Amino acid sequence: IRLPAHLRLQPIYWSRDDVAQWLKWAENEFSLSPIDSNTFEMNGKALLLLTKEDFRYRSPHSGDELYELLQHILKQRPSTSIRLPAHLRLQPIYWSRDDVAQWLKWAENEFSLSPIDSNTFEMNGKALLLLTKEDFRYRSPHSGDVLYELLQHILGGELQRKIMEVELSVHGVTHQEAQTALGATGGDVVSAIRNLKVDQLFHLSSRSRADAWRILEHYQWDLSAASRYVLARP
Repeated sequence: IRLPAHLRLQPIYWSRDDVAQWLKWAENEFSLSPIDSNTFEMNGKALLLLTKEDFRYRSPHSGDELYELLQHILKQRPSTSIRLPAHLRLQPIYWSRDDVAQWLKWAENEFSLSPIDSNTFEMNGKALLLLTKEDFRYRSPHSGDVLYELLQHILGGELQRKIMEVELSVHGVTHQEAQTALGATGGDVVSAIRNLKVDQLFHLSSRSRADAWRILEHYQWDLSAASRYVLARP
Protein backbone atom coordinates (compact mmCIF):
# COMPACT_ATOMS: atom_id res chain seq x y z
CA ILE A 1 0.00 0.00 0.00
CA ARG A 2 2.13 2.86 -1.36
CA LEU A 3 0.17 6.14 -0.98
CA PRO A 4 1.37 9.42 -2.54
CA ALA A 5 3.23 12.09 -0.60
CA HIS A 6 0.11 14.25 -0.19
CA LEU A 7 -2.05 11.37 1.13
CA ARG A 8 0.46 10.17 3.74
CA LEU A 9 -1.08 12.05 6.66
CA GLN A 10 -3.38 10.00 8.86
CA PRO A 11 -6.88 9.79 7.30
CA ILE A 12 -8.37 11.67 10.26
CA TYR A 13 -6.46 14.78 9.11
CA TRP A 14 -7.57 14.50 5.47
CA SER A 15 -9.41 17.49 4.05
CA ARG A 16 -12.40 17.21 1.73
CA ASP A 17 -9.95 17.64 -1.16
CA ASP A 18 -7.65 14.96 0.26
CA VAL A 19 -10.59 12.52 0.25
CA ALA A 20 -11.19 13.20 -3.44
CA GLN A 21 -7.50 12.69 -4.26
CA TRP A 22 -7.67 9.39 -2.38
CA LEU A 23 -10.64 8.26 -4.47
CA LYS A 24 -8.94 9.06 -7.79
CA TRP A 25 -5.78 7.34 -6.55
CA ALA A 26 -7.70 4.20 -5.58
CA GLU A 27 -9.68 3.78 -8.82
CA ASN A 28 -6.49 3.73 -10.90
CA GLU A 29 -4.52 1.53 -8.49
CA PHE A 30 -7.16 -1.23 -8.34
CA SER A 31 -8.83 -0.70 -11.74
CA LEU A 32 -12.09 0.24 -10.08
CA SER A 33 -15.15 1.54 -11.86
CA PRO A 34 -15.01 5.36 -11.93
CA ILE A 35 -16.83 7.08 -9.08
CA ASP A 36 -18.03 10.66 -8.83
CA SER A 37 -15.88 12.95 -6.70
CA ASN A 38 -18.96 14.27 -4.86
CA THR A 39 -19.85 10.76 -3.64
CA PHE A 40 -17.87 11.49 -0.44
CA GLU A 41 -18.34 15.26 -0.03
CA MET A 42 -16.71 15.24 3.41
CA ASN A 43 -13.32 15.39 5.11
CA GLY A 44 -11.34 12.55 6.67
CA LYS A 45 -12.98 12.98 10.08
CA ALA A 46 -16.41 12.23 8.58
CA LEU A 47 -15.05 9.45 6.37
CA LEU A 48 -13.96 7.50 9.45
CA LEU A 49 -17.50 7.67 10.86
CA LEU A 50 -19.07 5.85 7.90
CA THR A 51 -19.93 2.18 8.25
CA LYS A 52 -19.09 -0.36 5.56
CA GLU A 53 -22.77 -0.41 4.61
CA ASP A 54 -22.51 3.34 4.06
CA PHE A 55 -19.66 2.73 1.62
CA ARG A 56 -21.72 0.14 -0.28
CA TYR A 57 -24.62 2.59 -0.57
CA ARG A 58 -22.49 5.53 -1.70
CA SER A 59 -20.59 3.37 -4.22
CA PRO A 60 -22.35 0.15 -5.29
CA HIS A 61 -19.39 -1.01 -7.39
CA SER A 62 -16.26 -0.07 -5.42
CA GLY A 63 -17.62 0.67 -1.94
CA ASP A 64 -16.46 -2.57 -0.36
CA GLU A 65 -12.93 -2.25 -1.68
CA LEU A 66 -12.83 1.41 -0.73
CA TYR A 67 -13.73 0.65 2.89
CA GLU A 68 -11.27 -2.24 3.24
CA LEU A 69 -8.57 -0.11 1.63
CA LEU A 70 -9.34 2.57 4.22
CA GLN A 71 -8.97 -0.03 6.99
CA HIS A 72 -5.64 -1.21 5.59
CA ILE A 73 -4.48 2.41 5.81
CA LEU A 74 -5.63 2.61 9.44
CA LYS A 75 -3.77 -0.58 10.35
CA GLN A 76 -0.50 0.89 9.02
CA ARG A 77 -0.02 3.37 11.87
CA PRO A 78 -2.27 4.70 14.69
CA SER A 79 -7.78 9.23 19.10
CA THR A 80 -10.31 11.22 17.07
CA SER A 81 -12.78 13.00 19.35
CA ILE A 82 -15.86 15.16 18.86
CA ARG A 83 -14.95 18.74 19.83
CA LEU A 84 -18.48 19.74 20.75
CA PRO A 85 -19.05 23.50 21.19
CA ALA A 86 -20.16 24.89 24.53
CA HIS A 87 -23.80 25.25 23.45
CA LEU A 88 -23.93 21.62 22.21
CA ARG A 89 -22.61 20.06 25.44
CA LEU A 90 -26.08 19.25 26.74
CA GLN A 91 -27.02 15.66 25.97
CA PRO A 92 -29.13 15.24 22.81
CA ILE A 93 -32.01 14.00 24.99
CA TYR A 94 -32.35 17.66 26.07
CA TRP A 95 -31.64 19.34 22.73
CA SER A 96 -34.18 21.88 21.50
CA ARG A 97 -35.25 22.58 17.93
CA ASP A 98 -32.71 25.41 17.73
CA ASP A 99 -30.02 23.23 19.34
CA VAL A 100 -30.50 20.65 16.58
CA ALA A 101 -30.18 23.44 14.00
CA GLN A 102 -26.93 24.70 15.54
CA TRP A 103 -25.74 21.09 15.73
CA LEU A 104 -26.27 20.86 11.97
CA LYS A 105 -24.49 24.15 11.26
CA TRP A 106 -21.57 23.06 13.45
CA ALA A 107 -21.44 19.64 11.78
CA GLU A 108 -21.35 21.13 8.27
CA ASN A 109 -18.10 23.06 8.76
CA GLU A 110 -16.56 20.47 11.11
CA PHE A 111 -16.85 17.65 8.56
CA SER A 112 -16.76 19.73 5.34
CA LEU A 113 -20.23 18.52 4.36
CA SER A 114 -22.56 19.92 1.72
CA PRO A 115 -24.98 22.62 2.95
CA ILE A 116 -27.58 21.16 5.31
CA ASP A 117 -30.87 23.04 5.12
CA SER A 118 -32.13 23.97 8.58
CA ASN A 119 -35.50 22.50 7.61
CA THR A 120 -34.01 18.98 7.42
CA PHE A 121 -34.75 18.18 11.09
CA GLU A 122 -37.58 20.43 12.31
CA MET A 123 -37.63 18.74 15.69
CA ASN A 124 -36.07 18.68 19.17
CA GLY A 125 -33.45 16.22 20.37
CA LYS A 126 -36.08 13.85 21.77
CA ALA A 127 -37.52 13.11 18.32
CA LEU A 128 -34.07 12.79 16.77
CA LEU A 129 -33.24 9.72 18.90
CA LEU A 130 -36.22 7.87 17.38
CA LEU A 131 -35.27 8.52 13.75
CA THR A 132 -33.57 5.54 12.15
CA LYS A 133 -30.48 5.74 9.96
CA GLU A 134 -32.66 5.39 6.86
CA ASP A 135 -34.65 8.46 7.91
CA PHE A 136 -31.36 10.35 8.12
CA ARG A 137 -30.47 9.18 4.62
CA TYR A 138 -33.83 10.25 3.20
CA ARG A 139 -33.72 13.72 4.75
CA SER A 140 -30.05 14.36 3.86
CA PRO A 141 -28.83 12.15 0.99
CA HIS A 142 -25.47 13.96 1.02
CA SER A 143 -24.71 13.76 4.75
CA GLY A 144 -27.47 11.82 6.53
CA ASP A 145 -25.29 8.81 7.30
CA VAL A 146 -22.51 11.01 8.70
CA LEU A 147 -25.03 12.92 10.82
CA TYR A 148 -26.52 9.71 12.23
CA GLU A 149 -23.13 8.21 13.12
CA LEU A 150 -22.10 11.58 14.55
CA LEU A 151 -25.14 11.44 16.82
CA GLN A 152 -24.24 7.92 17.97
CA HIS A 153 -20.74 9.01 18.98
CA ILE A 154 -22.14 11.96 20.95
CA LEU A 155 -24.44 9.52 22.74
CA GLY A 156 -21.53 7.17 23.45
CA GLY A 157 -19.10 9.75 24.80
CA GLU A 158 -21.56 10.60 27.57
CA LEU A 159 -21.30 7.09 29.03
CA GLN A 160 -17.50 7.15 28.72
CA ARG A 161 -17.51 10.58 30.35
CA LYS A 162 -19.40 8.99 33.26
CA ILE A 163 -17.00 6.03 33.50
CA MET A 164 -14.07 8.43 33.77
CA GLU A 165 -15.71 10.49 36.52
CA VAL A 166 -16.08 7.24 38.46
CA GLU A 167 -12.60 5.76 38.07
CA LEU A 168 -10.83 9.07 38.65
CA SER A 169 -12.88 9.76 41.79
CA VAL A 170 -10.82 7.29 43.85
CA HIS A 171 -7.38 5.80 43.31
CA GLY A 172 -6.95 2.06 42.83
CA VAL A 173 -10.05 1.52 40.68
CA THR A 174 -9.48 0.10 37.21
CA HIS A 175 -11.38 1.38 34.19
CA GLN A 176 -13.36 -1.86 34.01
CA GLU A 177 -14.25 -1.83 37.71
CA ALA A 178 -15.56 1.72 37.33
CA GLN A 179 -17.77 0.71 34.40
CA THR A 180 -18.87 -2.31 36.46
CA ALA A 181 -19.66 -0.07 39.44
CA LEU A 182 -21.50 2.41 37.22
CA GLY A 183 -23.76 -0.25 35.72
CA ALA A 184 -24.64 -1.55 39.18
CA THR A 185 -26.14 1.87 40.01
CA GLY A 186 -27.99 2.01 36.69
CA GLY A 187 -25.77 4.86 35.51
CA ASP A 188 -25.76 6.96 38.70
CA VAL A 189 -22.23 8.38 38.89
CA VAL A 190 -22.74 9.82 42.38
CA SER A 191 -23.97 6.51 43.79
CA ALA A 192 -21.21 4.50 42.09
CA ILE A 193 -18.55 6.83 43.50
CA ARG A 194 -20.11 6.70 46.97
CA ASN A 195 -20.09 2.89 46.86
CA LEU A 196 -16.40 2.79 45.93
CA LYS A 197 -15.39 5.21 48.69
CA VAL A 198 -17.38 3.25 51.29
CA ASP A 199 -15.68 0.00 50.23
CA GLN A 200 -12.16 1.43 50.50
CA LEU A 201 -12.85 3.01 53.89
CA PHE A 202 -14.57 -0.17 55.08
CA HIS A 203 -11.42 -2.13 54.21
CA LEU A 204 -9.34 0.12 56.49
CA SER A 205 -11.72 0.03 59.49
CA SER A 206 -12.61 -2.84 61.80
CA ARG A 207 -16.12 -1.36 62.04
CA SER A 208 -19.29 -1.96 60.04
CA ARG A 209 -19.97 -0.76 56.52
CA ALA A 210 -22.88 1.35 57.76
CA ASP A 211 -20.42 3.00 60.16
CA ALA A 212 -18.22 3.63 57.12
CA TRP A 213 -21.22 5.16 55.35
CA ARG A 214 -21.85 7.70 58.11
CA ILE A 215 -18.21 8.72 58.60
CA LEU A 216 -17.89 9.56 54.90
CA GLU A 217 -21.22 11.40 54.88
CA HIS A 218 -20.04 13.47 57.84
CA TYR A 219 -16.63 14.18 56.26
CA GLN A 220 -18.58 15.10 53.10
CA TRP A 221 -16.99 12.31 51.04
CA ASP A 222 -13.37 13.31 51.70
CA LEU A 223 -11.99 9.77 51.74
CA SER A 224 -8.57 11.04 52.81
CA ALA A 225 -10.19 12.95 55.67
CA ALA A 226 -12.31 9.97 56.65
CA SER A 227 -9.31 7.65 56.35
CA ARG A 228 -7.37 9.82 58.81
CA TYR A 229 -10.08 9.39 61.45
CA VAL A 230 -10.32 5.65 60.94
CA LEU A 231 -6.55 5.19 60.95
CA ALA A 232 -6.29 7.00 64.30
CA ARG A 233 -9.10 4.98 65.89
CA PRO A 234 -7.88 1.84 67.76
